[PDB]
Amino acid sequence: QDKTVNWKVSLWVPPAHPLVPATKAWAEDIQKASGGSIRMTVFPSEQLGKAFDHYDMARDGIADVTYVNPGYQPGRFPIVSAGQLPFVFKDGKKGTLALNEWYHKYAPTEMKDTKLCFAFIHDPGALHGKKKVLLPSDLSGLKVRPAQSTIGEMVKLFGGTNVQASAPESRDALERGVADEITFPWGSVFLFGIDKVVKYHMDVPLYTTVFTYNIGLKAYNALSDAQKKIIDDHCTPEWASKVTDPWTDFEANGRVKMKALQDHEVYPLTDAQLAEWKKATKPLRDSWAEQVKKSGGDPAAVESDLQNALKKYDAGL
Ligand SMILES: O=C(O)Cc1ccc(O)cc1
Repeated sequence: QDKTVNWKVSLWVPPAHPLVPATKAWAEDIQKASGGSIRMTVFPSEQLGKAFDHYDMARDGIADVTYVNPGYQPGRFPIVSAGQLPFVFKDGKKGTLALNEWYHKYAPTEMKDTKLCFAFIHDPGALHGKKKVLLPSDLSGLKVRPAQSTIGEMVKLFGGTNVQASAPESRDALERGVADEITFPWGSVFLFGIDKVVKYHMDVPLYTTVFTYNIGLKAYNALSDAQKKIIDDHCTPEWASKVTDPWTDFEANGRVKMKALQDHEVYPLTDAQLAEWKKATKPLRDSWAEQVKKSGGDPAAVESDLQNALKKYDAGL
């Protein structure tokens, strides 16, 4: 038998979040593959550290595996931020596979101080809140809790202000009144109790959040070659889908559930209103491209690679 391995996996979502049982099942299959030599415990609810610090927790050995939202740290990961632009993805499952295939090309530039396991997205989210927002300018003067740095840029472009908060901190920000509006996926509105705090919901696949699962290099490099192979075999597109597809399904189910509640107003946009949003969100691409160039990348090449992946997987809106 190999030297026994005991890993800690850190998440910043609660136990009822679909990623938690799915990640336990991933760990269980690794234990089965390794004949017991690799064991893990999954720590939800920020027990091991705050949401925003999860990349550094993997980098620095606080946890062996972490769930990361790169977009909680503005400017840190300019390439992966291409997936954060409004109106990119139509579907969580195919979008996860497209993002993962594309980003594995660039993760060695941008995430070289961890091992990237896989990248993924959520089912496209929506704008939820206390006001019936139809056009970009309706965010002017509103306080918005953005999902990631690109949505934060969008809020400022439209004359709102941001409320920086992680998913588990968002209900409290809305309840205290410091946020009027939130970009969130639909099932998570229920999971975090936000359905009791906001009643308006714009029925548009506005954006998604990009995520990574990151493994510490010291943790990985302490494995035997047989153990490394088992981890690598659990970091493939197959496993990106197995871990994240239940989350996609949960979030899409949330939208259908919300649309049946008589105390909520889930409203469509007109073609004219949606075009103002598509047209109005376009400047975010130049901001993205400038950040990539400043960090030493070629945004035209990075963007064409992502567009090719979207087309391959039929993942693009
Ligand atoms: O909007 C975010 O903060 C990202 C996110 C939202 C809901 C969720 O369940 C997980 C992450």
